[PDB]
Amino acid sequence: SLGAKPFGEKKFIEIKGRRMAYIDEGTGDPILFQHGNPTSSYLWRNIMPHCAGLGRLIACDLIGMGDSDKLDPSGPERYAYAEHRDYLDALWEALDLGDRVVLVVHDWGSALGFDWARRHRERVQGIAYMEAIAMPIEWADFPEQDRDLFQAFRSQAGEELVLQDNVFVEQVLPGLILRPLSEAEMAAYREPFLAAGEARRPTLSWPRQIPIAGTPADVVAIARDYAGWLSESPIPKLFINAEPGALTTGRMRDFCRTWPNQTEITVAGAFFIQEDSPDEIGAAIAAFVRRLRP
Ligand SMILES: [K+]
Repeated sequence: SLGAKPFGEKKFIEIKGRRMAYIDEGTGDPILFQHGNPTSSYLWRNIMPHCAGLGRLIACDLIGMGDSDKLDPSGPERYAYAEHRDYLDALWEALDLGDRVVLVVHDWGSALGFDWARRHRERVQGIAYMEAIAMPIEWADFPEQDRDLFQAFRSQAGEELVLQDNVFVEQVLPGLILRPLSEAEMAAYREPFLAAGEARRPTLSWPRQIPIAGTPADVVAIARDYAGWLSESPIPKLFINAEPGALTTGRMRDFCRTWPNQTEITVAGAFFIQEDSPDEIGAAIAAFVRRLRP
């Protein structure tokens, strides 16, 4: 069902000197749900109940996001992919996940999770993904009506748009969900970013990390490495496809459709599809996990 209540209360672990927040419920092998930009563990609140009793249900808040600590001092060089990965790799190590891990990933959670899966492939039981950053892309892969905004985030204008106007929380997120979010849901998504200034830097650094036309070179190389690995890996995969979808003209989807040992389902939504079809997504993930854990 829908609803504004979080799935569980947050726990905290200290990572490299900062507190990271996460949800961890139940017993068994883990099902790891990883949000992206500009969301948090809250994104999964109506999906995780569908997996009750299938294992340990975990949803981490990326550093600087959700209820996780900010990285102070912050500025133009803070919250790159590589820094997020350092914090997330250490958090997932500290959670004692075992070697039968199911990943459920979305948006930048998929770039972090795909890379983690490549480096820890001997421990990964299955991968469910949606709105994946599956490979390096080009500006032509964005619908024409979206290009100006993402070019602006990656220009000097992005600082005013995000640090001052908070447009990723206030405009992009609700604009890429067909259902209008409630005031309570918007308050949950706004909370980590209430303060003008560097509190909002994670939501600007993320669009400045999308691997587009070869830039940034380090994320492009990371995505090339996990794209090649995923295209030949025998790990079970669940590709959740959205209709009508958003922010893509289809080339990445056609690449994902070449990946091995994969089941594809289609659900209704634009980009943050968890807010339009949580029951469809949750039921699909639960069926996938039940097949992996008979
Ligand atoms: K619910």
